[PDB]
Amino acid sequence: NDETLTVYRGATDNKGNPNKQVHGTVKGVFAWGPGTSTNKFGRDRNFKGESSSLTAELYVKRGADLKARDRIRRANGEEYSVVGHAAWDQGHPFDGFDFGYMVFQVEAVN
Amino acid sequence: NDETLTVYRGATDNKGNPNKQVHGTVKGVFAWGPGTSTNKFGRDRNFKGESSSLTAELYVKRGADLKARDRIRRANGEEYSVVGHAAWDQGHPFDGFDFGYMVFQVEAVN
Amino acid sequence: QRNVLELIWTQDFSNIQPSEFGGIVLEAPKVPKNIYYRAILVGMDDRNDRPIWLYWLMPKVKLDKLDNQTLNDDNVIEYKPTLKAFRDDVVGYSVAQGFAGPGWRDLVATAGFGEALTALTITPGSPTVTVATGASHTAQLLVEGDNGINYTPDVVFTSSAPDKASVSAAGLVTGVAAGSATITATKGALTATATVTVTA
Amino acid sequence: VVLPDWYEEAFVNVENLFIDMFTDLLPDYESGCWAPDDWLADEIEVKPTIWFFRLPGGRVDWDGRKDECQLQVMVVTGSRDDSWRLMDFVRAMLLPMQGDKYKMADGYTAQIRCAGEVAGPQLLTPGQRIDTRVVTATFKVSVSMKSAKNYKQKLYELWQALRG
Amino acid sequence: VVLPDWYEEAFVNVENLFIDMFTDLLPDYESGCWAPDDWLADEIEVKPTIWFFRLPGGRVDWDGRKDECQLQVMVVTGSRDDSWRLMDFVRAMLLPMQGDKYKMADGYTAQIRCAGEVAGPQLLTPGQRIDTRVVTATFKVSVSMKSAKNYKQKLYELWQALRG
Amino acid sequence: VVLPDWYEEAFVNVENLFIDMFTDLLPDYESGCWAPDDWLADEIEVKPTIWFFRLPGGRVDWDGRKDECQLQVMVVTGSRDDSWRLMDFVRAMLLPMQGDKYKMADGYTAQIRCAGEVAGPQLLTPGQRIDTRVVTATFKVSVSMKSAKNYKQKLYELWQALRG
Amino acid sequence: VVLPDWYEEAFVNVENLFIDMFTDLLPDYESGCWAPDDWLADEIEVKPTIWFFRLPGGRVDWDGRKDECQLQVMVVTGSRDDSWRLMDFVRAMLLPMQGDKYKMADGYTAQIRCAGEVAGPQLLTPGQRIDTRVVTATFKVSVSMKSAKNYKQKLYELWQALRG
Repeated sequence: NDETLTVYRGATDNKGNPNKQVHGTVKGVFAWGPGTSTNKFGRDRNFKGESSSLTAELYVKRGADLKARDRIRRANGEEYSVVGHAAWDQGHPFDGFDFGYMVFQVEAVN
Repeated sequence: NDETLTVYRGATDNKGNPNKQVHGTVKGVFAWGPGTSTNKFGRDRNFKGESSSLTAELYVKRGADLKARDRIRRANGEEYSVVGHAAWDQGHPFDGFDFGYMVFQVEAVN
Repeated sequence: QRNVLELIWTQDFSNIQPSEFGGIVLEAPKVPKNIYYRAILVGMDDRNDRPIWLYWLMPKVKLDKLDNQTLNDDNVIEYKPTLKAFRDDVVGYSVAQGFAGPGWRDLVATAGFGEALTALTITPGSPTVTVATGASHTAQLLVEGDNGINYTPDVVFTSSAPDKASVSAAGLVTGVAAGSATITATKGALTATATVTVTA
Repeated sequence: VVLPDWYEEAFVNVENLFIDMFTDLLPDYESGCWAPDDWLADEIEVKPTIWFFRLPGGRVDWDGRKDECQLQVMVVTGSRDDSWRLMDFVRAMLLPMQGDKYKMADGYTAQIRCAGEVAGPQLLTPGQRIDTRVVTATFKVSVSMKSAKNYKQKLYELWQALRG
Repeated sequence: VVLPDWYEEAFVNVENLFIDMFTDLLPDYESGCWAPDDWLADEIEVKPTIWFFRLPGGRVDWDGRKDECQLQVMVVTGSRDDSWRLMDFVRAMLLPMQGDKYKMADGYTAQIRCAGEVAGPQLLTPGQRIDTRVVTATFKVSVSMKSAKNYKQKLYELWQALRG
Repeated sequence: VVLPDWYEEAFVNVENLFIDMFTDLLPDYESGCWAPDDWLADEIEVKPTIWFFRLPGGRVDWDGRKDECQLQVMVVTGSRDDSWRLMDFVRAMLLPMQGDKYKMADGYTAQIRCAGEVAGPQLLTPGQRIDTRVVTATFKVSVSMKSAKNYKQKLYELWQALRG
Repeated sequence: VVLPDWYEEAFVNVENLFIDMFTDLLPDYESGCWAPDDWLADEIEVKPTIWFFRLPGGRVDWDGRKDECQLQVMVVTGSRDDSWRLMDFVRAMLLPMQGDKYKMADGYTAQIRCAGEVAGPQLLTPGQRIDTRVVTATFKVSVSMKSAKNYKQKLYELWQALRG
């Protein structure tokens, strides 16, 4: 089924010092690809060394504690960052049915 | 069926000197294309000489010794490098069925 | 500071005393005294643990001209007065160049001064050290080369018989057990052999 | 390691000097010239690291036994204030350097002549790394040479043996 | 915070000086050196903010106890006239600064020597942000140093203790 | 508008001076420093507009009561000949300006010292706008200051009241 | 090879000189001015290679019998320390070069006048090649000419025979 995710919440002030603390646990699943393929891994190139860039999609239950501009850690050790408001967060325009699912474009850096 | 792959594992320290040694043999297959086509070969252009760049997908059994930031050598002599964590490494969100397969975006340089 | 102001104003600010609130005045002399100073101009150069010391020895110097100083808001006040070296009478020299430091000993032969280092011998031939803590319990070695310069701090000594007597880099000879021992001294090319006798 | 025995070394590798001296000064905070995978594993909380990367600029003279390079200082950590104070400490330990000695594990002790300054602090915008705060500065560091003896002789006899 | 006790600080962090003095001058309008999420929440109506980002340019001498940097001034608000008048106020509060003191919450009072001008105001075209009006200018600000004493001693004894 | 009362203004906003004087000279043809939606509504036939955008270049001295900026002149219209003649008129009205006064609706009358020339007219290729003809040139305009009195006093007493 | 017989050669091809002398010095480690396919076959373990590529910079005078070029030195290997020590060895063999002779397999022996230095070491980031460590440096190498006699005569008689 689903796997628990550690969420870190923090707002940067004018001093530019982030203060991220534990906001709880959120249940969600990851999707490394929009369709039948997978997203390519970015290359830092300019950065001195070696790294990778990834943009995945996160599926979470409606009305979850997760919010944009937060940090997400998986059960293996990798830490991801989610940015941007959730998409498809509305009901059916014709009738009003609620799917209860939203997509988060989380950026995978580790 | 499958063909054995030589895996090289090593972590670069602050000195910047890689130390890659043999970590064993892993069974996997290669896929030079996401769909019915094949990935184009990159051109170095700026590099003095001639070379090529390739980004393929590697299919390996679940729970294999292979891990990101490693080197892969095929049976013919070419050596590839794999970067980024494995994708689609989760069960079924609805039921929980496990396919047992993961995709590795391995970069082919030789 | 004190010396800089004394040199730049040609006075002796010894009778002056700071006020109760720190107020001080630097007074220019009514008649400009030609006070002479002792100047030492020493440089530094380092080669491993043995550096090179060079200095411009001069026993008489005085002010010659003070350049215009700029105290605007782009740099600190600059005091750059030129001094003309004079000739002293009680010592007979005016300007002297001197080289010192342990490192200079390595290249003194290469510089052509004196003679090249081709021979070496430990001055104590057969030193005797008492096993007990007596007057002659400890002895100091001193190897002398053909150039008449000591080579103790740089040349290391190895004791072929540590049971009888052990010699460290400092050249100490204390002796562990009574007997005869052989000490070899090398720096990078020259080997010297010495015999040390230990008895109670 | 199959270099000829008659040649031992030419330069000092001043960045190795700097990374070793910073690691020795504060062993709790690691410093180096690369990006270890262990450090990249965690990004929300990062151990402060000092990075030295060589940049072009500055001539060199073998006769004068003087070498210089525009080595830059890059610090990365999880807070802007921590990065700023680390950069201030680095500048306090680098700018007032006039004829200072420090010994390496190889055996020789290097001699730092003067560490200048070219560009001020650079608070780079968070790109690939968002939480981490990075500040970049460039230093004009001049260092002395270990051995300046010429190797004309051995090359000449090797040429004579090979052809003549 | 595990920095050695014998070292307290090297520089002044003049941008912290400026942001603190501007916040104290007019507490109603916030000013800083970052982009808070609360400010980014609303864009049609924005609280006027003054941003100071460090840019390269200017040498430094430890002997003369003088430091300088090309700190830039960037003002963002919802009206062009408001941005222009805020920039005029900032320029009136910065250009005629010749030997002026101001105290920080840390405890020390900084000394601003001279704040120059390199580039004039820049009415940047609205890109990612459309409604907000942004004006950018660069100032050549020179500030004094807090403590200029050298730390050769402690480094030397640490080296002697570690190796000898 | 919550700026402190003891501060009134610092500079003249010379581009406002220029746009106002051009609008007053020929009210039939509108001029400004932005792109109104009404003008962008029609493009085949466009009302000739004069645009002034501030560009970097030129120092400033508070002591000498002198200010300068590389304000550029950009004219857009539906004909190349019309654009050229408008640019010629603007150049005739700007280059021979040596100590000239003009009053704003605010109340103060500005003093233009000298309007130089840096780059000639630029017949930019039609990109996003095809029918309209645009000519760009840069002027080195120097203007005097309204009030050059220093505000050290009020800042000092505010600092003393806040901390002491 | 159908070049006229009366012309033999003009210059020395100093990069050929350098690659040949480096290959002769240490035959175990290959060096050249290209990228052989055999070397590109294996990348995790690479034989250290020295590459010389000609770069612009430096005038030339036929009358003075002097030539110069900004030939760069690029070393690639599997370890950063190995690349650094190889670069140090190259600089030891190149910087102290003042009037040095070396003979080619063609028959003539070249004369290296002076090998200067322009840019310091460049630890390029791993791009297409990740495991290999590459360091780039530029040298101002001046070399003498083999034969400086002028070929006005033969061109003149060829012109006279063709037209007259």
